[PDB]
Amino acid sequence: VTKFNGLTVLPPLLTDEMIAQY
Amino acid sequence: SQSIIAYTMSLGAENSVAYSNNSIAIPTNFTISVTTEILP
Repeated sequence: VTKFNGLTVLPPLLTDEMIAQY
Repeated sequence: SQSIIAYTMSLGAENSVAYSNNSIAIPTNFTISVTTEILP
């Protein structure tokens, strides 16, 4: 596969472990 | 007693399917379920 000046990058609810469990 | 707790979420109940080359599951009772769907 292929910032801190007020741009809040939030992680999603389902991470890579929860997609792999699905 | 009751308070907001933090825990790892569960994606469903664990149910291991017992695979077998000489066993099959056939339903004997049916339930007519009515579900709704709302779309704009």
